Formats: sequence, C-alpha cells, structure tokens
Amino acid sequence: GHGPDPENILPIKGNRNLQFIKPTITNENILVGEYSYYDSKRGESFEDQVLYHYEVIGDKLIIGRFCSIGPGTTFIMNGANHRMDGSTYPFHLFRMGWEKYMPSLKDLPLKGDIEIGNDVWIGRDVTIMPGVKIGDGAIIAAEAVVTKNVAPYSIVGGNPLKFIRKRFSDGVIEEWLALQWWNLDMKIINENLPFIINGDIEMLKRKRKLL
Amino acid sequence: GHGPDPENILPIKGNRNLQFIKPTITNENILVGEYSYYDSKRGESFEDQVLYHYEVIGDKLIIGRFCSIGPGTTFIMNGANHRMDGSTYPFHLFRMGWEKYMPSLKDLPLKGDIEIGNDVWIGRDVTIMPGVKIGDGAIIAAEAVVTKNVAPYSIVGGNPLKFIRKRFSDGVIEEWLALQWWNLDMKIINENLPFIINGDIEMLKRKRKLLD
Amino acid sequence: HGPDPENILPIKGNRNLQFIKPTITNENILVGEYSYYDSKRGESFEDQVLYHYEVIGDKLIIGRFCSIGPGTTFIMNGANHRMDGSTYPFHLFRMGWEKYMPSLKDLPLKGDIEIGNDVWIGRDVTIMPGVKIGDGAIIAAEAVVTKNVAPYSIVGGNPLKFIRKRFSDGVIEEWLALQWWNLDMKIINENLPFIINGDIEMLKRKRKLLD
Ligand SMILES: [Cl-]
Ligand SMILES: [Cl-]
Ligand SMILES: [Cl-]
Ligand SMILES: [Cl-]
Ligand SMILES: [Cl-]
Ligand SMILES: [Cl-]
Ligand SMILES: [Cl-]
Ligand SMILES: [Cl-]
Ligand SMILES: [Cl-]
Ligand SMILES: [Cl-]
Ligand SMILES: [Cl-]
Ligand SMILES: [Mg+2]
Repeated sequence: GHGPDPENILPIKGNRNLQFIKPTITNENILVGEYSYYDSKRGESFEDQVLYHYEVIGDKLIIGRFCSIGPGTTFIMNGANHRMDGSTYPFHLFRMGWEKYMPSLKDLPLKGDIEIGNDVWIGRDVTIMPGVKIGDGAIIAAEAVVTKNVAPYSIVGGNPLKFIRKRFSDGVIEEWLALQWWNLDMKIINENLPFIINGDIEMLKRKRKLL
Repeated sequence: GHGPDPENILPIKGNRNLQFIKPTITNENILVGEYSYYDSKRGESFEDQVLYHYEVIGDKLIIGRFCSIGPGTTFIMNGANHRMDGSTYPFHLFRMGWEKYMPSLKDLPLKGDIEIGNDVWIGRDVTIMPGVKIGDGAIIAAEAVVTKNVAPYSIVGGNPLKFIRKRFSDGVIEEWLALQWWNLDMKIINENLPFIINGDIEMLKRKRKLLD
Repeated sequence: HGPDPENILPIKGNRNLQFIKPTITNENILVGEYSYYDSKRGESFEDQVLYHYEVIGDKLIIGRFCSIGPGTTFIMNGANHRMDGSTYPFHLFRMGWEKYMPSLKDLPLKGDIEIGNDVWIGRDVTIMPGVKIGDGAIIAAEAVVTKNVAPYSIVGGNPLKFIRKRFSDGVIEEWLALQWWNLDMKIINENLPFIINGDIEMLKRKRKLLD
C-alpha cells in the first residue's frame, strides 16, 4: 500500500508542523478531503486558522483532496461580516438593552460557503475571503488576499487578488477536470503517479481505458 | 440609559478580546471616542498596535465614536521615518560619536496626524500609514494598507489602497453626514437606534427635521 | 569612531535591534557590516529566512548599511513545488513516494536574492525568491517584493508597484559611482555630514582629492 495513512495526523515522523488536515477536524461545517495537509508555523491546528466560523450562520468550509495549504493561511468566514444597511456597528454584541437589535441572518451580507477544489496549492500567509470558490489545480501566491473566485488550474496572487496566468491551455484543463485523478482509488493513483506528477495528460487517458 | 458602559474595558460577557479603547488609553496623543472598540487577537492592548508614537513629536492619533477596529490593526505614526536626503541609514541611533548626526525634525518628512472619523469599520490586520484621514462611516477591508485618505461612507481595500465603491448614493451620504447621530445624546441615539441600524435614513431625516 | 560592526547588540538597552552579520551561523547567508535587523521581540535574522535548503544551494546576499524593519521575511527557493502536473509534494510523505522526488531541472528555481547597500526595507516586508534590489532603494512597509528593484527607487505593495525614483538619473549615477559603503570607515566618518544631508557634489570634490 504505497503512500502514507491519510488518517495519520503527523505523516512525516520527523516533522511536527505538517499535518494531514482531515483527521484533525473537530468542528462541523468543515469538510476537508484526504491527503490535504496544513504546514503550520508553530504546530497550530488547521481549525485555529478558520476564523469567524459560527454554527448559527451555517456557512461551510470545503477543501478537496491533495491540497497544499501554506503556513499562516487564514480562512475568513461570514462571522466577520457587519451589517451595512445603516451603521456597521454591532450594538447587539454589548446588550444592556441593545440585544433587541439582534440582526437576522438575512440582514447580514452572507457571501456563502468557501469552496476549495482538489490538488490546490495555497501559498504562505494567504487570506481567504468569505464565499470564495477555488478551482482544482489552482495556484495561489504567498501573501495573497483572495477577494474573489479562482478559476481551475490558474495562478493568482496579490491584494486585492489579481489573475497572473492559466497553467495550461483551455483544452488541457478540460482533460484534467474530466479525469479527476483525485477521486480514483489509491491503487489507480499509485499506478498513475508518474504521469500525474509530470503532467503527461495524454498518457493518463491511455492508462484509463474509456468507452 | 440603555447600553453598555463606555468606561467598561471588557463590556462583553465571556469575551477577553473585544475591548473599549478609550478607557485603556495610557499614552498621550491618542484621542479615541466613546464606544469605539478594538477586538484584539491574544487580548493585546490597543496602544501596543500604535507604533513609532513619541510624545515630544506631538504626533496625534484621533479616532471618533462607534468605530469597529479589527484584530491585528496597526497604526504607523511618523516617529521612525528615516531621512531621505541622502543615506536613509539612522547613524545617530548607534551613537558612539554618531549621536551628533541626529536629524532635525525640520529635516524629517512628517505627514501629520492620523485622523479616523466616526462609525468606521476597520477590518482585520489593517495597516494605517501616517497622516491619513479616514471619513465617517467608511469601511476598510481586511488586510488593507491605508496609504491615502479615505472618503466618508466609501469602501476601500488592498495594498496599496484602492477605491472599491461608495456605500450609498451621493444624496444618501449627505443625509448621514448632515445627521451625525454619533454627536447626538445617548438618549436620542437610543431613540433612533432601530433606524440607525436598518438604515432607514428617510425616517432619521424626518426625526431630525422634527428636532428643530 | 562609531559602533562596532561585530557587536550583536550595538545599542545599550536595545535587545531587539541587532547587527545581522555577527549573528549569522547558517550557510549561504551573506550580510555586510552595519546592516541591522530591528526585530519584534529579539528574534534572530536567520529565523526570518524561510525555505532555505542546503540541497538547492541558493544564497541570500545583503550589502552594508541596510535598514531591515521588523517582521521582514525572506522566501527562498525551497518553497516552490513542481508545476508540470500535480503540485502535491508526494515525495515528502515517502512510504513508497520518495522515488517521486523532483530534480532541480523539474523545479522553477528563481536564483539568489541579492540586496545592495544602504537599502531601507520597511516593516513586515516579504521578499520573493530570485529578487534583486538595487542600492539606496527604499522598500515601503507591508510590501511584497515580487520583482527586481532598481537602485534608488521607492517601491511597495502586493504585488510590487513602482512609486518613484528618489533622485534624478544623473544624481543616481553619481551615488552609484561613489559607493561610500565601500570607502574606509575613516573616510566615511569624515563624509557623514554629506552622506546624510545628500550633498553629493561636495562628495565628488572630496573623492576627487581622494582619487
Ligand atoms: Cl459556534
Ligand atoms: Cl454558496
Ligand atoms: Cl484581474
Ligand atoms: Cl518526467
Ligand atoms: Cl515619502
Ligand atoms: Cl484607486
Ligand atoms: Cl450624553
Ligand atoms: Cl536544510
Ligand atoms: Cl531516498
Ligand atoms: Cl575599514
Ligand atoms: Cl544639513
Ligand atoms: Mg495590490
């Protein structure tokens, strides 16, 4: 059985910062696929990086498989959102007669769930805004503030986020998105690792005898 | 008078991070209005977020009332601004003969006070540069670097700062600025609170027309 | 006359501002005299050098009399992954994947980070791999240096933007021809009132009688 145990929190026995995210999950509304890792700074858990995530709001954080999440990467959820109709001041938090002004969930600018695809490389100290969707194979530069959606297999970075370039031609991206090697069994992946790594997409298609 | 005590440092039960700024001010030249709060990370003091702030400079940091100041927000004052006529190296700091090369403040590029208005929402990890004016009701996006003045009731963000959009119409902004609910008595603030929150500016305008 | 460049803590009472050169213990880090690091809480400069691995052999070079603000980070080439297909570092987890380690040809290595002399680097700046920064250049705070920085130019932001040139083209050439940082400390101490007040025309007179 080539490969590490995806349920083993600390796969690299010399390393104590790099953690497989999935088996560390405790909270709800957080779904992280197998083999996705978080390379922490001082050993902090991935969930500590998830901020403003209140069960009451119901927003979710979805991360696909085989994702590289750099140290300091922050996920800002909808809890950070202030009401923008009149004053942005959350009077209700202080109570003492102001709890009657408790906002409804429909009074708040809810941006939705954060969805991160598979095989995603997220640079160091990246901050991710609420409602952001990130496509498979996407690359996010370090120190980037992801203020919008990121296309599959695209390189982006900066504050606010800027589109740098697309990794492969539009046709090639289609083939990767049609293949979805991350959803295959580990037996198949291990037998296809060379072509996945060197990006020989036209060999993977021969490897998978389709109809 | 309903509402929390503005003198109360930690006004929320079971919260050790969100603080009322004004009653924490120990240092000078930091003028912060009532109800303006700082939601700290590890419970750190607001003043610790104020950098390069030396008293003799008379450099002032002004913040209005009812401001939301996110965690990690730092305020860069003039202070340690190196000379830019030649070498930016601060020789005088190391002394041992170099102390005579202390820059005259006439030779220093002072930008002036940091002035932040009322009802301002500043996101997490924002950096604010010297001499920056921020108008009432503005919104600073998270991780932003304020390198320029921010117009009242506008949304800004980025590094360097970019203008995103205006919060409301020009006419509606004028109505808020003519209102100045933060400058009204707490009695009548509570009396207008349901409208201040849902943004019923038309009602607020009517209430103030009545108050003449 | 002046401070001792071999003194780790040049200022009495200051436990944060360090001379970088006498603190260096690791390899491939070359820092000139009088260049200092004004740390947040006393941390060593080397700790601000990230993804610096011996197996790559990339170097960090910094001239003399550089001001480096707190939180400044230097990102080296050990960060980037293979980008031909999957950016997932399989080889790290081993257990049958160690064979999939990428060669140097497979990696998008950007080279060495070279910073000149008399360079002012603001607080919380991040330096990307392969970046060259000219002499006298000023790096604004919070900036992410994603490209080369011309000598005596002011830059900042993420990604890096060009703000302005400090002096005219002629004056810049004159500073670059002067190189006061290469003069003997006896000569520098005689010219400090001119190095600081920027009066370079008087320096050209003085260098003429020196040459
Ligand atoms: Cl919760
Ligand atoms: Cl959604
Ligand atoms: Cl764009
Ligand atoms: Cl190959
Ligand atoms: Cl300037
Ligand atoms: Cl703009
Ligand atoms: Cl009153
Ligand atoms: Cl190493
Ligand atoms: Cl091996
Ligand atoms: Cl010498
Ligand atoms: Cl002078
Ligand atoms: Mg930018």
